[PDB]
Amino acid sequence: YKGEVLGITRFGLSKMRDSVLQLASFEKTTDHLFDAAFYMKKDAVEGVSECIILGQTMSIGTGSFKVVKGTNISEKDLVPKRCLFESLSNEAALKAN
Amino acid sequence: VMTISSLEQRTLNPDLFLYKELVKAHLGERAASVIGMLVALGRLSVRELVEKIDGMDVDSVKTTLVSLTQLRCVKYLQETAISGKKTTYYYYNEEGIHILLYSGLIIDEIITQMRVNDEEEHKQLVAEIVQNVISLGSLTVEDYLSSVTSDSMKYTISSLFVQLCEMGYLIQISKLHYTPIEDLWQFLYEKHYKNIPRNSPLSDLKKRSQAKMNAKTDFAKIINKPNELSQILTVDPKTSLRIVKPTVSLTINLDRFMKGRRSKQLINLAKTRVGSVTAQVYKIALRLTEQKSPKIRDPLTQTGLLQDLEEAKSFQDEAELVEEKTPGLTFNAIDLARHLPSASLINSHLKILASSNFPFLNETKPGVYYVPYSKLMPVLKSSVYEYVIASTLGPSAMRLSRCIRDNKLVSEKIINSTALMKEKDIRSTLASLIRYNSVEIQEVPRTADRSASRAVFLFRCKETHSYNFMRQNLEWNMANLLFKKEKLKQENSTLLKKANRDDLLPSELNQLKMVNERELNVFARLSRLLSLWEVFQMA
Amino acid sequence: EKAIPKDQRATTPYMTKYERARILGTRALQISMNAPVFVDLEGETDPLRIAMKELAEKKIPLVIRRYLPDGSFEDWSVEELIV
Amino acid sequence: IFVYQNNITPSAMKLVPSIPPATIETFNEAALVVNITHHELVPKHIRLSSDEKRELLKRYRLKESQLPRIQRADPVALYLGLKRGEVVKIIRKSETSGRYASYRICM
Amino acid sequence: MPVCKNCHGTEFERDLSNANNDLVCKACGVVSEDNPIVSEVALESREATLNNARRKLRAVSYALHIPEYITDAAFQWYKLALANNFVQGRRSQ
Amino acid sequence: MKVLEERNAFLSDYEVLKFLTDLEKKHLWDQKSLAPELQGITRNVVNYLSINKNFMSDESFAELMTKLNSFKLFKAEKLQIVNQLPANMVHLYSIVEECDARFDEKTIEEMLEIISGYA
Amino acid sequence: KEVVVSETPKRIKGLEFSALSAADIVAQSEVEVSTRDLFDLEKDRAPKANGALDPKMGVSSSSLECATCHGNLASCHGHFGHLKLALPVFHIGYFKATIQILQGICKNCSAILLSETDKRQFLHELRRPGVDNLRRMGILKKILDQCKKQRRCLHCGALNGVVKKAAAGAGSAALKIIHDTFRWVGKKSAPEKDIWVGEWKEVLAHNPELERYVKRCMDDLNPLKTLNLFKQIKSADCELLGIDATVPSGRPETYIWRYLPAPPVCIRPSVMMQDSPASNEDDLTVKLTEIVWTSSLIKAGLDKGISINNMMEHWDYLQLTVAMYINSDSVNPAMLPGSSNGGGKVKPIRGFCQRLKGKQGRFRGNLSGKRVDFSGRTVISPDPNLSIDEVAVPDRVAKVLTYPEKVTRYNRHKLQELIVNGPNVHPGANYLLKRNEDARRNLRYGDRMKLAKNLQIGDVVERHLEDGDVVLFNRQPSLHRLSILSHYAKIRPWRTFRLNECVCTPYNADFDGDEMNLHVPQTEEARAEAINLMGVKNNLLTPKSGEPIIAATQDFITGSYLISHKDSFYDRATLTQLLSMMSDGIEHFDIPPPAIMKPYYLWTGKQVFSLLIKPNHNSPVVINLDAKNKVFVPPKSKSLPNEMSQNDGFVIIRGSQILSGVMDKSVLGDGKKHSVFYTIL
Amino acid sequence: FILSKIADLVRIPPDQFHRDTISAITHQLNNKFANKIIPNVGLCITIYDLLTVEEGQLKPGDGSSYINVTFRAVVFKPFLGEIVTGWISKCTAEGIKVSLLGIFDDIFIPQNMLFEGCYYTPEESAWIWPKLYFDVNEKIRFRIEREVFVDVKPKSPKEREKPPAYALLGSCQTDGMGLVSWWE
Amino acid sequence: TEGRSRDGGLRLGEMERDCVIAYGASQLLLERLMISSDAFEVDVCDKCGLMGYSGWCTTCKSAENIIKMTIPYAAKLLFQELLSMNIAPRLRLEDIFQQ
Ligand SMILES: [Zn+2]
Ligand SMILES: [Zn+2]
Ligand SMILES: [Zn+2]
Ligand SMILES: [Zn+2]
Repeated sequence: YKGEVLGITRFGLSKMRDSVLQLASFEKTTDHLFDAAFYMKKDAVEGVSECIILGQTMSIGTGSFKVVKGTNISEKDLVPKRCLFESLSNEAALKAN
Repeated sequence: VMTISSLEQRTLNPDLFLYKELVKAHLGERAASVIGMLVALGRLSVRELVEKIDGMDVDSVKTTLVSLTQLRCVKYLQETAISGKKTTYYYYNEEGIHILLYSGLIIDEIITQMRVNDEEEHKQLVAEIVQNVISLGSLTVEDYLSSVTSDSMKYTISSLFVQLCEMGYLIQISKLHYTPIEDLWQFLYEKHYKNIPRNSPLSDLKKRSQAKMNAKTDFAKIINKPNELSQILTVDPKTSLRIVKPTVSLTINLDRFMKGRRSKQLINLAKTRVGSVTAQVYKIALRLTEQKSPKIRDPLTQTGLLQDLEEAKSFQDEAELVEEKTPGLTFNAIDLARHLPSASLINSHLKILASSNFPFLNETKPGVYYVPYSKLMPVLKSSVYEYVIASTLGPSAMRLSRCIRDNKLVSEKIINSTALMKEKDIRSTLASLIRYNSVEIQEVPRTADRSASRAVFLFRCKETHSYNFMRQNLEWNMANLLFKKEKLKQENSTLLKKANRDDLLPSELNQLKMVNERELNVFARLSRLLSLWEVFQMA
Repeated sequence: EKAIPKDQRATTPYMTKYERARILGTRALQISMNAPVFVDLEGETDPLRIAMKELAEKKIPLVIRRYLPDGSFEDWSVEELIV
Repeated sequence: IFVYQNNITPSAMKLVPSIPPATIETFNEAALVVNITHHELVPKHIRLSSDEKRELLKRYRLKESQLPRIQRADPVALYLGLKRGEVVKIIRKSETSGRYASYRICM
Repeated sequence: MPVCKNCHGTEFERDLSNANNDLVCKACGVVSEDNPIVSEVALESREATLNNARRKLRAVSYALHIPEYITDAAFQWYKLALANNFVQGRRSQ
Repeated sequence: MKVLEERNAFLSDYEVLKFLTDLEKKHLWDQKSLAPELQGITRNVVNYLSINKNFMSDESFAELMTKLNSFKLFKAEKLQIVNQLPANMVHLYSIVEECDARFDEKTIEEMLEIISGYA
Repeated sequence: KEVVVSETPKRIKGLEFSALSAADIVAQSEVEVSTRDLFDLEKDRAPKANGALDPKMGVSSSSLECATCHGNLASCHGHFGHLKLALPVFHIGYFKATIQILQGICKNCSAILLSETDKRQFLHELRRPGVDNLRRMGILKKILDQCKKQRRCLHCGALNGVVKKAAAGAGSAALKIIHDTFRWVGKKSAPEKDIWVGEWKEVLAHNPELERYVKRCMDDLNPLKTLNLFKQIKSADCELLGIDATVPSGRPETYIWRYLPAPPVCIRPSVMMQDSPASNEDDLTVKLTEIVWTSSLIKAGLDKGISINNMMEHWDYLQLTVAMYINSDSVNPAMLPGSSNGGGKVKPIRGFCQRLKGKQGRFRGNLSGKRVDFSGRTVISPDPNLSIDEVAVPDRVAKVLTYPEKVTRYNRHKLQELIVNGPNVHPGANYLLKRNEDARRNLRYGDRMKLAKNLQIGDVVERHLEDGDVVLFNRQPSLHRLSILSHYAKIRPWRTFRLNECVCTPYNADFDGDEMNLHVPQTEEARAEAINLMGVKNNLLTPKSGEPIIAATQDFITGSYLISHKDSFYDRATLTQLLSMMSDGIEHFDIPPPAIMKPYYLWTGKQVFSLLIKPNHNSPVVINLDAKNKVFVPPKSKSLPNEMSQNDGFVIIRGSQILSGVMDKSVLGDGKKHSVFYTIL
Repeated sequence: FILSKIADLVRIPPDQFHRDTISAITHQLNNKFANKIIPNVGLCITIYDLLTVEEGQLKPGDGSSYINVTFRAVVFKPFLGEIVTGWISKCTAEGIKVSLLGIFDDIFIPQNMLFEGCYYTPEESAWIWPKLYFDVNEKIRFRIEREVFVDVKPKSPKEREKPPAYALLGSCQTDGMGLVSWWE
Repeated sequence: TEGRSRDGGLRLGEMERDCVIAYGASQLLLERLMISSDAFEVDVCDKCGLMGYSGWCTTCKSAENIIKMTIPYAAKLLFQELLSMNIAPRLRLEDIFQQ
């Protein structure tokens, strides 16, 4: 996936995969935690192993798409309304300026 | 807890902590971050700014930047990109607001030329001259005098006229002037490697040193270019006397300010070791030589390139004879009637030179009266520390550290042998001294690999660390004091708005002297601390 | 990063099978919160089994939003989509 | 472009790539014997034009990076002698589905 | 000590029956808590002579084969005896 | 939550009160229906907005702009005249710039007769 | 009044991992820990005023409140403290990092010792957008190592050398670090070494028992020395050293301890006092509560008395104690423990980096591996007349196995009743939760009845386990993609879990001791999820082979092989009762013409099995099929169709009527693609 | 009084799906706003209009829909210097707390521009002038100048009033001020 | 709690868990590993994301910028466990809605 045969075993698993949570979820937890925090990795919240820790809704799978309902209403009634409070009193200051 | 000291506002911010408040204490506003972020991360690009600061893009970016330019608060570099066009990356001027950070002390630099008119409107004149200068920083007698009334004798309204030159005062900013030094050396490192007429491809030394020679001697006339330029100094129009060149704007001359205050120190330290007669003699003698001595300026080249453990001395040697001989022509041989308050026979009275002995001066042309110079200022610098810790912390720390000077990496028995009092105190003073820098530590493995209590504990000077910690001092009030100045603004900020435009209430009357003489305490308290800081920041 | 015109649809018009998943489950929890059902409901109950009965009739008034990896969005209504 | 014979001194590598506008290509003589491209295993790689690349990104609406890569100085890549950010369309012919292709970039 | 938010019954009954192991009062039917959260699995002249004092104490104690528990009585007494300075003036035995 | 525009359209009450008599007429229409908590504002809405007009009209709003565009009232008193200070005497000049001095007599007087058209 | 209050539902974007500043630590903490250990024993058992355990820092058992946030074990999440620590003490978690952060900086003026263009070169390499993680690290190495070859710093003018991580890894005193002047190149003129021999010259002279006898020590950097040395790192490089700076955390200073934050009390749970007066302690609090000890030692020591020599071992011993505090690493190299020692070498002094590390260590098995409520466990037993896509869940667990329900509309006329039974009998519920969300209502008190007469629409009742509900089901050692399979749950008597044997092969359950893991979900969308996705019928094929894992085994195979067998026959009766017993009732049927005629009448197995596929007219299962089963004897090569063979032959079927051959695994036995069921599905 | 363009999201529970969309929208809008006071603008009167209804995006955890629109609603911030009806209310002497019935009590006009000739007498009179006192509940023309918005919600665990969120101030700068029959 | 006897709870191991991912069930994880597992709401602060309690962000003391959200209590546990040790996995947040 990146440049070469690598990965699997922890030592190659630092390749692209950027999520410090799961990199600790496998092997060499500690030095990934610290050594991470030192280098101040900006990280991201993405993978399964990621998103179950923080416990929010999974990215892929069932959650691979948002669900939406339509309001099903016409913009005809979205038109504004007034008696034009502004417009009638406009022309007072329009003189001598 | 409970914020009363507020270590936040303090403890965790080295160095730039001063700067970002200074500019803040100056501007803040839009202008705050750009210097802060700059000195923080270093080299920075216009486009590169707003991807960090969120600083009102390409306006306050441009605005604050040209602001600093006008006031020369930045170091400024542009070059073509490697593909083409042109790119501009930016640094921060010297210590920048360092200029502002003296100000009133730079106002004191006038007190040298306070002479020739004492306590005159001329004083107030040159005053508004200088601060108007320093607010903008680059002006012309064409621009200034232009703004000034044209109905007050030209050679007087602006009375400082020929006196514009002197030693300090102003020099036109040109090119390199606020251009970053460290690189512009490398810019000169071109044209020598870059101009090699395909001579021989061997021993880059012949390529280097020669280029270095060029790089050296070319750089000389480079920095000697601002040192003096006649077209300013020389101009004498018709029916007139010699004037500056009114045309180009000139800018505050920081060198003779350095040499001046450093002088003032020497007045104090020498004044400590000698008598006010011999002292004031030394004082008035230095008034001439402080003209010629770089004294902080020599680094320059040292800054910006790796030394070489030999070639480092190949720089040092240049500092050995430099002022001593050729500027020695400008230096003390026979000087005549400096001031006098003494009277009657002035000659052997002037032989009071020889009263100079230790630990400085007292080297002359074996039968003319002369003080060593370019050798003087350097080994002078090494001595300057001395007193710096006594009521700083404790009397006893002196003698031990002083002893720690002469001996080196000994130990406590040989201390307590040499030293006195009691281990009860000896540890305290030492331990309370080790709590920061000074002694450092030395230890060696004793009948083990390395173990906790077996080995021996030794002590060392390392003024490298010492002379380089007194910045922690900078981090104290020069850090803080500026805040409680600023923090006290928002106290009266409402009144500050009103009270400033008034010329009312009893507490107002009270808090006038409170906040104001309070400002005396802070500002004066600062300059107090500054006179101490005048050293370890530079030499 | 906005709505794609209905005229152009790059997608498979069939179900996702996680379509069936979230469409059903969502519609169910809606039923559990007492929302009006769109179908004749036989003598039985519970949200899930009657929701199944709804998608049999394809009466769900919902649209699966779909994220292309570039953030180019997407829209499919149930009634648009085919089993 | 020139090849070594049997020794590749690191002094030659200290500055290998002098001239920026041109470039260099290095190999060992013994190293190059039968062309890797024509061997068997390496299927055919196709260098693709800049406009072709940007067009490919128009297709999949992909920003840069985020692609299978090729480590610079890959011998096969060296056989084609790529440069930075250059993309190859590699045609794998394997009997599973059949002949088809994918892409890689030179990192 | 705790009282219901509604019925305000002063007595709570714990239900271990179904292995919810909850707590609710016969006055309401509104539980007190969910899943009671449970657990599982220096040098001073006085203190040192308390070390030695336990050493002597226990040793010579069950030299008689006296019950271990009873020894801790005297251990307090001995400690109590330390308070009034009755201990120092004479032999330890 | 988020505000696109705070100072947007300066709006006094003309039929706005009657508009709340509309949505009110739409929802539950007060206690006059005898012949959601929302009524809390409704009483407060109709509270003052009703009395000073007595101690109303529609087309008067159109009659509002007719001679009133002629003055320097800006929008401030120009809108304020609709309700407060029944355009009389010192009331009307107590606010806006130069309703006296520069332009005074006919300008302050027409306010008295024009307000008699509505209030 | 009534200030407008808004909320937004949120979610995480990434995590920034930095270190706290000095101040930010205490900026969090409520109290100084300080004091001493003792748990201030008077008036009480560890009333623990101030000290390590503090009631305002947190709570331990359920008695008292947290002061800071009262509401005790229920509502208080704990709070952090702040340990003032005499002298700067080093830090092990950054140790191997700290050797690097110091590695590229001189000991003299302490400036980043690579410089000029090349500095900017690396810089401009990094900030390019396309630069990434592996590039972050690898590059930071390519810049890091580039420092070592520099012998001399720049505007300091002084040289330096490499630091080796002194001694080995025994960790005892090993955390001390050493570099030195190096590369004498024979004898050279080095003002460092020049002075150096001009230095020892006097102390050599004074104590000549020692110097050359123990020599070649180089020199260290003390954690006190190095805190200084860090502070004059000037802004700038930062990310060059690998640390991103923009006035938040605090440049490379923090990474050595100054104020150790007290771990919040809940994460320092005081173990049950477990009767008597002596409460079972908790470890880390013992550790730091000694760290206070040695702390105030070196704070009152070094303040007036003691000595430089009696000093350090307390202090180095301290950094061994905090390093020991956050990790195991160096364990007890005959170093012995402190106050409350023992010294028969109690093994597991370790409390911490462990508790986060392996196996039962949280961050795998106690967090990603959470042991989850609402479940059940039992042994198994076969139930063939139970349909596939169920599990028989015994009533006795259904009584305690509950499901959350939000009553609505259609629900009442069931749910209003389902209460009247109560928790005792099965078709009932126990817990009730009203629309007013007070706490919850457990069937204990009494009532119901007039209670159920209330029942707001928005209410909540927790049902028991009713007929044909949603369930998901497991076996202990997760093999592959069939680990969990939902079921419509049907309740039956006795006590055990009972599934349909044909689904054993995914679980490879031998019955016997096998103990399954029974789950019920709670939230709705998860139900329709599991059943209508993860469910049996949908997963009826196992993915890897693209094959129908679930099918008949053993009996059902061999049983088929008997009814399928050619030598069999059946009459009007026998076939009738069979076709009955095949689907217990419930179905109309049709009888194909009898396999034979005027010599009576009969039907063969091939037919009666044919109806098993297509029992009726209205049966939408028109099938053709053919294949080899196993135990196939090829005919004479003359006969071209292998359909006619010595033993049976190709199973072959057309229009869902068996033509020839016994079935026997093969077609119905998984194990292949060509299949009865796989063709069907 | 006036109008403002503001945006927000509303959670629509499933129930109201039977009811009109936009109407139930408005319903929950006033349920959220109505009388409620909105900081650094001035109090919301009620919804005026509504616009940009968009297809609602729900969350997985719930299933009850969410719709973020914007709209222009009626707020109350007339202008600084002004004269308006109201009356003294709970008060002592210096300054008076003027109010209109049912709206809010926060209007308090201190006394600076209020006529220097005055006298207070702890009994029905705030200040009497050379022209006299004034009455509670009375229609009273008074001037306002400033309103200052405050959060004042530093909820502390140790803490367990001062709600001057939208509060108006002024004085009596001319005649007819504080009592309407002085003018008129 | 642990196993049989004392009282119940059953073991979703990692190797056991991930079997659900092959079916890719979003919510089944949540209800299973979250809503029925450790039901908790952390309160945090957008500015300098950190985990307060009730209405405070503590170290930055505001009692305003807090957002309430639900998280596995094992998560916050792991945090404080970290932030006990010097480290900062500051949680920055953002809306679910408006894209
Ligand atoms: Zn109760
Ligand atoms: Zn608390
Ligand atoms: Zn250096
Ligand atoms: Zn915060």
